[PDB]
Amino acid sequence: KRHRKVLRDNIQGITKPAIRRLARRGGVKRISGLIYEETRGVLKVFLENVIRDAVTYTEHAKRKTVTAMDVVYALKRQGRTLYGFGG
Amino acid sequence: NIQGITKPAIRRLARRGGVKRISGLIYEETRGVLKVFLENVIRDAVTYTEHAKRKTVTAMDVVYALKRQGRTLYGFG
Amino acid sequence: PHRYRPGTVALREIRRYQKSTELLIRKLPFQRLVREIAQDFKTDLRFQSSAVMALQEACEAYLVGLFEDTNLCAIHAKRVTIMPKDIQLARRIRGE
Amino acid sequence: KKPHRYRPGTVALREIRRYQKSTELLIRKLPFQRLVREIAQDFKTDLRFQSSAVMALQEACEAYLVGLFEDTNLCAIHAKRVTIMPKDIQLARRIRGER
Amino acid sequence: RKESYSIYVYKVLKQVHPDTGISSKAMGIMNSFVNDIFERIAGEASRLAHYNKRSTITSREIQTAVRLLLPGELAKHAVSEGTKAVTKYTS
Amino acid sequence: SRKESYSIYVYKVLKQVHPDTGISSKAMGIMNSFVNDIFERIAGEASRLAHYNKRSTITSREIQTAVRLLLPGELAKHAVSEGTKAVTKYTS
Amino acid sequence: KTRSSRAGLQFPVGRVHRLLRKGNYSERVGAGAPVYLAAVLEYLTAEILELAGNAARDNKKTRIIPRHLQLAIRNDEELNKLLGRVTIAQGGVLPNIQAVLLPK
Amino acid sequence: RAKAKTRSSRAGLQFPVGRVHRLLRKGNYSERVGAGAPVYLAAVLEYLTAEILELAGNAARDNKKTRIIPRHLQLAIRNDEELNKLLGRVTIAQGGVLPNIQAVLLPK
Repeated sequence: KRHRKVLRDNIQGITKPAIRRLARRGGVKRISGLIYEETRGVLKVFLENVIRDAVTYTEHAKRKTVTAMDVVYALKRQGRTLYGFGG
Repeated sequence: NIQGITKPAIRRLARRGGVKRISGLIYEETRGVLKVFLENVIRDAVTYTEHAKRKTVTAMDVVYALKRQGRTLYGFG
Repeated sequence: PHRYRPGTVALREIRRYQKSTELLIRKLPFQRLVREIAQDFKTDLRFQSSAVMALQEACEAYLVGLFEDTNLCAIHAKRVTIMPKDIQLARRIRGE
Repeated sequence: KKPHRYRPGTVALREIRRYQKSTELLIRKLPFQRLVREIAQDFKTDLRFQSSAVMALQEACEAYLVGLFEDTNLCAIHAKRVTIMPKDIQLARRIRGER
Repeated sequence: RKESYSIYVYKVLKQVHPDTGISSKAMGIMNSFVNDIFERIAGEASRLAHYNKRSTITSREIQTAVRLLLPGELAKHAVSEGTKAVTKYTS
Repeated sequence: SRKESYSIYVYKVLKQVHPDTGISSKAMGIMNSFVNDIFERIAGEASRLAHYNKRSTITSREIQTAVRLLLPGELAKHAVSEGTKAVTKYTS
Repeated sequence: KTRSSRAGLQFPVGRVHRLLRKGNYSERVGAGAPVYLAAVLEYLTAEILELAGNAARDNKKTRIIPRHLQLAIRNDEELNKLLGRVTIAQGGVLPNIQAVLLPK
Repeated sequence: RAKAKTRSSRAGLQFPVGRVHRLLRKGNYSERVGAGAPVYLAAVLEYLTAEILELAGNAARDNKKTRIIPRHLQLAIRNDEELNKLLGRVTIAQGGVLPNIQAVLLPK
C-alpha cells in the first residue's frame, strides 16, 4: 500500500550509447543522428505486442503475476522461440 | 526443361510486380530461384504421397506441403 | 513512323497485368518441368490436374511477391533497374 | 606534443570486435524494467512481475534488435553507403513483413 | 460425403447483400477460409488447455484464444458477438 | 516438488562423446528446452500425418515420415538410419 | 428445436461440436464453447462478405468473384494482417505503382 | 517374475523410452500409440543431442575451455549449415552472435 512513483517518459532510459552498443554488435560502423528515435519506436511496438500477449496468458490463468512461462509462450506463438527459461 | 520458362513470361511476372526495367542477367538468376522453390515443395509433396502408399500426388498433398512451410493456399480444398 | 518512348509501353503493361488474374506461364512447359523434377525423387509418379494448377498458382504468387520486394530494394539504391544483387539481398532478408 | 587521437572509425571497429566477443546484456536493467512496467500498466493496472520474466523479455528484445541491425546494415551497404539511416530500417521492416 | 459451409455462407450473404451472388470458386475459397480459422482457433485453445493442466475446453478458453488470434477491433467485435450468443443461448 | 528433465540422459551422452568435458547448469537447461522443442514439433507433425490418413494409431512409420519432413538432408538420412537400426535391434 | 436456432446463429453448432469431438483437441468439450466459436466464425464471414460485396458493387458486378475477395482483403488493414501469409488463387494483386516510376 | 530389462537397454539407447511413451500417451497426439514409435523417437532425439554436443565440444576445445557454456552452443549452431537451418528461428539466451565484419568496412 506504498506504490512506486508513477512511470513516465521511460522510453528515455533506452540511452543513445546503449543503442550504439547494440548497433556495434550488429556490425554498424557509422550512425545517423535520426536513427535513435526510429529505434525507440520500433522497440516500443515490439514490446507492446509481446507484453499484450503475455498479459493475456496471465489473465487466463487468473493470476496477477506474469511468469517466465507466460513470456515463453507469448514469444513462441509469434515464431520467436526462446531457449533457456523453461522449468 | 528449365528453358521452357521463357524470357517473356518472366518479363510479364515482373510487370505484375511493378518492375519497369530489367537487366539481362536477371532471367537466369530468376530461374535458379524458381528451381529451388519448386524442389522444396515437391520434396514434401511426394513425401505425403509416399506416406499414404499411393502413386498419385493429390491436390491435398500439395496443400499440406505448402501449409507446413507457412505458405497457406486457399481454393483447392 | 510513330514510336513510343521507352517506358510508356512498360507502364501500360503494368496496368494491364495488375488489372487481370489469368496465369502467365504456359501450362504445358510448366507441367513438363514439374514432372522432370519429380522424376528425381521417385519413379513413375502421376499427377492430378488440379495439383499442377495449385502448384502453378503458388509459384506465380511467390515470384510476384519476390519481385515487389526486389523492386523496393532497387529503388532504395536510387536505381530503376533490378539486378541480381537485388534479388540476393531480398532473399537473404527473407531468410531463405 | 600532440595528444594521441585515433582516426574516426578505428575505435568503432575495436568496439565491434569487443562486443561480438562477449555476451553480457547491453541495456541497463532498471530503466528497462521501468519501461516494461509502464507499457504493461496501459493494459491492466497493478500487475506484478517475476524477475526471470523481465530477464527473459530483455533477452528477447536485444536479440530482436541485433537481428534488425544486421539486416539494416546489409540494406545500407547495398546502396553503397556506410552509414545507416531511417529509410534503411523502414526497408528492412517492410521486407520482413511487419509493416 | 464431402461437407462444406456453403449453405451457411449463402445465408450470411443473403443477410448482408440480398442481391449479390457467388461463383463456385469463391465459395470454395470461403470454405478453405473457414476451415483455416477453425484449425487455428482449436489449436490455440488446445495449447491453452495444456498449459493450465485443464482437461476441458470451455467458452472461456475460446475467448482467450480469440483475444490472442485477432488484432484489435476485430477482436473486440468478435468478443461482443460471442458474449451475446452465449447469453442468448444460456436462457 | 518433482520436475522431470532430460539432464541425466544428456549427461550420459556427453560422457560418451567427450569424457573430460562438463556442462554448466544454464547449458543443461538449454538442452532441456531444445529437447522439448524438437519433441513437440515431431509429435505434432506426426499427429497431422495420422489425421490426414484417417488412422487412429501413431506407429513408427509416422515417426519416420515426420522425421523426413522436418530435418534437412544428411541430418535426416542419418537420423533415419539410427531409428531403423534401433527398432530392428529392439525387435529381436 | 436446434441449438443454432436457440442461439440466433446461422452456422451449424451441432456440426462444429462433432468436429471438435473428433479433432483430438481435448478430452472434454464445454457446452458453450461451440456456440462461441460458431458465433465468431459467422461474424468474420459476415465481415469479409461485406467488404467483398462493396468491392463487387464498385466493379458493377452482381456476383462476387475471387478478384473481389483479394481486393477486399488487401484493402483492409486488420484483415490483411490476419491473412498476411495467405494466397488467394486467381486473386491477383492490388493496383500499385511506385511514385518514382512515373514520368516527370 | 522375469528380471527387469528396460526398453532403452533392449534398444541400446541412453534416452528413457518409458518416459517418452508416457509423454506421448498424455500429450493428446493420437488415440493410440504403437509399441515401436517411442523407440524410434528416442533414437532420433538421442542422435540429435549427440550431434549438437559433438560440435559444442569441438568449439569448447578450440577455445581452450573444458566446460561447455552457452556461448559454445551458439557458435556450434551457427557454424553448421543444417543445424542453422533447423534452428533458424531460435534464440539462444546468452549466445551472442558469430564474429563477422563486412569486408567493405575494413580499411583499404
